[PDB]
Amino acid sequence: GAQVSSQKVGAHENSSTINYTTINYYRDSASNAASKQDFSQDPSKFTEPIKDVLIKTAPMLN
Amino acid sequence: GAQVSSQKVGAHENSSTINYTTINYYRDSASNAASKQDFSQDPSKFTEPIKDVLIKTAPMLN
Amino acid sequence: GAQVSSQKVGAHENSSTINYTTINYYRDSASNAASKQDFSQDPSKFTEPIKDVLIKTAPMLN
Amino acid sequence: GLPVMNTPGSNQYLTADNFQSPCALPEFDVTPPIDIPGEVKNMMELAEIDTMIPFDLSAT
Amino acid sequence: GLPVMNTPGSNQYLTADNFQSPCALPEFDVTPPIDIPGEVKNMMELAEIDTMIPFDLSATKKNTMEMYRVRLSDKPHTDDPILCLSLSPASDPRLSHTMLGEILNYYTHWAGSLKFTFLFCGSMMATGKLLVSYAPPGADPPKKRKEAMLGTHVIWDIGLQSSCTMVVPWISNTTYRQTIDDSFTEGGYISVFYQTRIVVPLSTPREMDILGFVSACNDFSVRLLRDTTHIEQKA
Amino acid sequence: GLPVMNTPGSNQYLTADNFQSPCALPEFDVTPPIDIPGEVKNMMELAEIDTMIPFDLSATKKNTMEMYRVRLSDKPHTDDPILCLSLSPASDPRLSHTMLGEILNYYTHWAGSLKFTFLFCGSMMATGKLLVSYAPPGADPPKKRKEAMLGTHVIWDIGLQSSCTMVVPWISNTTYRQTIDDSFTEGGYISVFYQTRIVVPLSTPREMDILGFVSACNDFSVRLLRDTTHIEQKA
Amino acid sequence: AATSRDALPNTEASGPTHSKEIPALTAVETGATNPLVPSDTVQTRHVVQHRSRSESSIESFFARGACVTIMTVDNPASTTNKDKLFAVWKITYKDTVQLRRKLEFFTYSRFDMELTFVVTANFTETNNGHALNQVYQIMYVPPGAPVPEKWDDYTWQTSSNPSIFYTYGTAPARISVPYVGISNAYSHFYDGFSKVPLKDQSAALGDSLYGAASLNDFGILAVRVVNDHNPTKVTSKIRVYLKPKHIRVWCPRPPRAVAYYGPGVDYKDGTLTPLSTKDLTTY
Amino acid sequence: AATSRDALPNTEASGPTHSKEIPALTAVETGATNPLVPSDTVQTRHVVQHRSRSESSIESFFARGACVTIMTVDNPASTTNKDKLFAVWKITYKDTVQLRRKLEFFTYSRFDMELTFVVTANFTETNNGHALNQVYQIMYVPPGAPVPEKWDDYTWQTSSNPSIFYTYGTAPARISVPYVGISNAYSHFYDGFSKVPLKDQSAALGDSLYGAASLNDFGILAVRVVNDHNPTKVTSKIRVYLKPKHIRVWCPRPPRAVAYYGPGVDYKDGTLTPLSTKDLTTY
Amino acid sequence: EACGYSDRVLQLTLGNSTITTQEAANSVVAYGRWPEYLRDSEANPVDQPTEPDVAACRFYTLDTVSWTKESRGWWWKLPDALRDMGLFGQNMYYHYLGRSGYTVHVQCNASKFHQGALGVFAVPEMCLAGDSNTTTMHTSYQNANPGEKGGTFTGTFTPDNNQTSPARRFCPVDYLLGNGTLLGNAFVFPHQIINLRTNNCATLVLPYVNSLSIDSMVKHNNWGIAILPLAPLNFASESSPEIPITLTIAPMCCEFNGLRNITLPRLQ
Amino acid sequence: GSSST
Amino acid sequence: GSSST
Amino acid sequence: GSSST
Ligand SMILES: CCOC(=O)c1ccc(OCCCCC2CCN(c3ccc(C)nn3)CC2)cc1
Ligand SMILES: CCOC(=O)c1ccc(OCCCCC2CCN(c3ccc(C)nn3)CC2)cc1
Ligand SMILES: *C(=O)CCCCCCCCCCCCC
Ligand SMILES: *C(=O)CCCCCCCCCCCCC
Ligand SMILES: *C(=O)CCCCCCCCCCCCC
Repeated sequence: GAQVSSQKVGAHENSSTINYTTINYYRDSASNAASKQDFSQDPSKFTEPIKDVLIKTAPMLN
Repeated sequence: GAQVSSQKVGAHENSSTINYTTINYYRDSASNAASKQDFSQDPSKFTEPIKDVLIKTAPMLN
Repeated sequence: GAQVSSQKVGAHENSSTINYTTINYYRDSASNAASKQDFSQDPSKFTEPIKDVLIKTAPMLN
Repeated sequence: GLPVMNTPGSNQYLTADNFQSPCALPEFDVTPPIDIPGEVKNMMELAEIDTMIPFDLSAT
Repeated sequence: GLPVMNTPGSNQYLTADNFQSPCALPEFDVTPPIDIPGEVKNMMELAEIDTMIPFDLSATKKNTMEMYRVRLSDKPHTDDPILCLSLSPASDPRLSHTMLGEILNYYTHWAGSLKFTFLFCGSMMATGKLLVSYAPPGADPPKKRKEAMLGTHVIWDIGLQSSCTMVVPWISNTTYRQTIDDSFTEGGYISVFYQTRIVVPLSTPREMDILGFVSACNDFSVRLLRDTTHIEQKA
Repeated sequence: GLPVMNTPGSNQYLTADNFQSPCALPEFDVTPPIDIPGEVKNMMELAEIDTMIPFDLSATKKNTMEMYRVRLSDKPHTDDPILCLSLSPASDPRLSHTMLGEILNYYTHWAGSLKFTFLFCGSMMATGKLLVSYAPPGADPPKKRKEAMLGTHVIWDIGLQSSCTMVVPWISNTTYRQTIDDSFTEGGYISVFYQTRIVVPLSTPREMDILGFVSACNDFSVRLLRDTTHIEQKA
Repeated sequence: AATSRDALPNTEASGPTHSKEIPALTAVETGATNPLVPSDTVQTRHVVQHRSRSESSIESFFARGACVTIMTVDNPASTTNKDKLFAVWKITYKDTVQLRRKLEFFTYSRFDMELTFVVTANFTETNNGHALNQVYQIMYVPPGAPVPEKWDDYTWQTSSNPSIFYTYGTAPARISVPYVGISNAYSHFYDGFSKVPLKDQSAALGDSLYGAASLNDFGILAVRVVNDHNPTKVTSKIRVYLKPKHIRVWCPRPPRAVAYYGPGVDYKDGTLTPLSTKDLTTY
Repeated sequence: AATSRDALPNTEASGPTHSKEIPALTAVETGATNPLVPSDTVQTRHVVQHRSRSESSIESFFARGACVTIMTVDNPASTTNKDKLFAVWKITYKDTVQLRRKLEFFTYSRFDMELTFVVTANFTETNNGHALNQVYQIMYVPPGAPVPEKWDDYTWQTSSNPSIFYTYGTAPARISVPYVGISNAYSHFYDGFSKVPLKDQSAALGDSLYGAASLNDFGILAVRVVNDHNPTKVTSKIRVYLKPKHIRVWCPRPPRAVAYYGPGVDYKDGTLTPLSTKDLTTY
Repeated sequence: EACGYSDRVLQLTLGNSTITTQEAANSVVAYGRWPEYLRDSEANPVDQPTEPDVAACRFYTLDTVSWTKESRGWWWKLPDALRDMGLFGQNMYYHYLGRSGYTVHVQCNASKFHQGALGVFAVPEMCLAGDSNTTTMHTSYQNANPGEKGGTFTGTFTPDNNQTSPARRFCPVDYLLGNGTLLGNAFVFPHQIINLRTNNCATLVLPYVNSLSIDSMVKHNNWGIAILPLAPLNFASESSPEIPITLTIAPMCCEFNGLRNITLPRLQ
Repeated sequence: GSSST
Repeated sequence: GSSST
Repeated sequence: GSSST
């Protein structure tokens, strides 16, 4: 049941992907650590909530 | 996700490559130990920084 | 990278080879435990260092 | 049991650590999520929204 | 992290333990071995080498070169012993300090066969027959050739082959004997006798020495490592 | 949980250890490297660079620009030394502060071949032949050209190639020498002599300087990292 | 492909020479070091080399935890007129000399950082009272964040700052830090200023320290004893050990030859004569 | 292919003999030991041997941690007129007799070294004060490095020297060391000098100790209590245990028969009579 | 070459300028890296750079100095030495950011009867020591930046005792390379030696070196040129000889970011 | 066994 | 699983 | 993986 994932390697030694291993010891998900394998979304629902889609090169009002 | 590498064996017992095992427990590379699997380079950029490549048997000046 | 070897089993339970497992955690051989898987040699270099090989049934001097 | 050896860092509490820990309420029936409008995934999403500048911070 | 549970033995220091530990000098460039002559792999190799016995530990000969010399002479035949020795390789004073005896004093138990070799250091003109005996334990220790004759023995005839070897065969009740004087694990008696007598011509020395050596046979082993009483440090 | 048992070494802090530890700044966006010129991978790269020797540490020249200049002159031939130097790269005062000497003072053991290069800084009109010597240890240190002649040496003729290199070959009994003055691991003697003499014409300076440099050959290595005596902090 | 722990080159056997090839002669004016080996100037035998440069690799040279500072904190009686001492340390490798000198063999460096904390305590007064086991809070305060003014003020809540809670008597605390620089490498030397003095502007306004870049580079460590005042006063010290791991270095420099005098390259009168007397013709 | 734990040879059954073969007769003058087994001189039965030489293998003989030294350190009141005692020990197996004697069965040896540190402390005065838990620093100072002069001077920074920080009350400290010799094997005996007395040179100048090679072979261990002075004085001892692991040995020697007198083979008058009185014809 | 070519004879051409030499001792490329423009993968300011090319990447000759038996040494900082040099200087002061490499050509001829050897060193980040034993890191920007004129080394550290009106300048002691390290080791820096019996010149090609891809040229100097007499000047028998040292430097592959109004520094 | 990622 | 080296 | 013996 081991989970193996990639580390995003910052400062490299003078020493190819580096991995780390994770095993969950408990039945309840709440006991689990934070994965940090998170997603990003587009800001549109906040930055552009207008009914008619905007084209930046075009006049906002027309 | 286990990493297995060779030990350079110095003093041998009266007892074939010997190995050691490494597993990374953390997501951040900074948490990792030092591999010590390092490379060597040629000293030329310091010892011979001259534009025209030198031949040691030849006259340095000509 | 696990090493698996036989135990020479002395006193047996009322209970086939029994094994034990070894993993090296460190890069330096000096950190390693003692294998105890050692060899034996013939005492000749000390007990019989004579240039002409001896036959025990024959006269040592002739 | 298994021969172990304690390293530095043992028993410390780093507030930025990321470890598993025992659950105090086992088998709890969790309420499922519903699709609430306005979910945010990254603080920078908020920094991309135009906000008004207090330009004139004069004494009055 | 991983749920663990400490067992007894935790944090103790057993001096006979065998564990890995961190290296204080990482990446140190070790000097390679060279092929030195005389490598030893097992202490028993040394016990198989013949070493000379201090037979005569008499008050004036002990701790001198003389303790190694057993004096013989051209005297008339007697059935009395030249020498008498208890088979206690680690504890008898005459055997305990030989290379065999010394290795045996680092261990609690010994087992196997031993061999005693005698060297006649008299003139070439001297002749003689001797009886070398081994009596397993349990009866009266032999004080006369007639009783020694009845046990394990070699009749040695002196001649060009200068030396003679008597093997003391492993004859024990227990699988291993102890390295101390103990009646339960007693090994028996070694004794040497004149079979005929030493005969010299005229103009020849009527007295001579024999030297004795002991070593272990290939079936010999020792066990349970212990500290020796043969070295110490007051203060 | 899993039955475990603590071994010796538990909870200690070895400053030379190599273990993983929790990161205090998780998910930190690290700045990437750029290709900076001059990267070094091993301290021995620096020991292979020629550095100038403070040969003249005389009471009035030491700790001044003058300590680097070995004065020569057009005087008649003598068999006496221009300079004398002990091959103790980490401890001799003239070598110990050179880049080589400085790296050597961070280590306990050194091994390998060294090379000494001399630069003639006199006028073009000046000519001369010099003898640069290396005597392995064990005899009287050379005080006259006649003894220096008998060891490893180069006869340098001054001309358009301004500089000359003498290689001091690794000749040692031990596999590694120590970075301190110690007779057991002594390295020998470097000495420079006039083979003929420096000859100038008229209207030319009769006195000139030579400069000397030391660096390590590619077979050179150091081991057992240690703290240097060349820096300190009282209070 | 050359590993640090690979053996160095073998010595090849070399015979007599009567040639127009001149390895021994050269010209250092060029800027180059003559790449000679013994066989170029002497007759050599064949040696199979086994030595290695493994321990002089940049990792290996720095792979050791060095003391960079000693912090003092205490926990006094409630009744004393002096405040409970919490410690503040501005993070640097320059308060001690040993690691500083090793890093200064190079102009620039990149590394991940391992910090290990050794904590010791003792009784101060010839008293006979006692204290229960102390817990210490080591809080990292990055440049910008509220610095603590009191051992017990709101800043110690650490909602966003990293903190270690250390229990006295346990194994020394340890954490790792990534390469956190706002540059592509840490500058061990900065030949410049953080401000341009402008003609039009006041002399006092354009002034800044030579060699100093950000007035606060990395922030501070703030340390305190979390335990409330005991009747018996206890004083504690926190020794900080720094090890550079996963390190890279650029542009080599000569080592510091005279005593350090402050954060910069400055030297003090009276410390400038490192070398001993030795005569030119004396072995 | 003969393993240490393999069984020894079986005894073969042997019958009567009337032969020209003479195993019992020999000549030790040759330098050889007669390779006889019981069946050569007596009638034997067949025995299937099960015994082994496993515990007398060179590893097994030495596979035990021996005490090589006891170091004393202390932590006094601030007010005392005597300095705080830190300990310095020159590393060797020769300060105690037991392991020394076992190693001296052989002329030369190679091994990796395991060092285990047992630390104990106690109160010195019939006082009633107390001390908080002590942390100890064990610093290895290799030949060349600055030896500490004061319990708290700059050398204890250890930027390059290996140090162990030991917390009192925890499991005993332990480290491993490689084969660190500058020779291909450790010499237990050196029949020579480190200097040649030269005719031309002063008698005083060419003089050195018999049997001594490097005046400082392996450096020293320096130990201190990191905790600041407590009002109550505590004294502590550090016992060092050495175990040779991964060991090889060459050229066997007779064991030491008389008491050791110093680092060399010298013996003292009055200790030279090891053997007891026993008569030639007495069992 | 059998058809005449030699390591001693060189021709360098940059922009509308050409240097010839008949007595060179080859030339050095610092750290083996030739100057290059900033790559997109290492780029950081997003605006279109200004690259002056031939208008700035050409040979500028700074004021000639004089070598005598009293001379302890000379130093210059880059880009500072070139701050008033034609269109390079103008581009430097109109932009917040700039990077540049350099060809440094040191000129010193004499005669077959003269002696002396100049060590010419190119030091990355040449931080020099100040004149004060009471305060540290306190050398004023004006004093730290001499422009074309450069500065000199001293054989003696002599501390500024005027605590009320501090001189606030460097006090660079020659055998300590003006920074607390020993001069004999300065050879680990990119260098050449002008030994008068061998060569009239030194030529060093310097890459842009920094811990950043581009920086403030006005706040920060990247390279220091240090010239010191390793062997003192000498001639025939004259008690007071003199020979000139001329320094000519060319910016190479220079680019500038962050255009705005011109920086007018307080240089006095 | 090993779920890789 | 096991990345060997 | 498992080096057996
Ligand atoms: C001014 C001269 O010195 C330097 O240039 C220089 C360069 C790099 C050095 O590294 C310092 C980087 C500091 C980063 C800090 C970030 C996180 N830190 C933490 C984190 C959590 C805890 C509890 N304690 N400390 C402590 C270190 C130190 C000094
Ligand atoms: C003079 C007679 O004795 C010897 O010949 C002899 C030979 C070998 C022996 O081994 C000593 C080798 C010493 C090497 C040292 C290197 C590292 N050591 C360390 C390292 C780290 C720490 C914290 N403490 N000790 C301690 C041991 C000891 C003695
Ligand atoms: C998937 O996990 C299969 C492989 C398991 C490898 C060993 C796991 C280490 C011990 C975990 C014990 C269970 C935790 C309660
Ligand atoms: C790759 O790693 C697959 C095999 C995993 C073997 C068991 C690992 C031991 C337990 C590690 C737990 C994870 C650390 C957070
Ligand atoms: C070979 O070893 C592959 C299988 C590894 C099995 C799990 C090992 C247990 C954890 C060891 C961690 C590494 C020690 C630093």
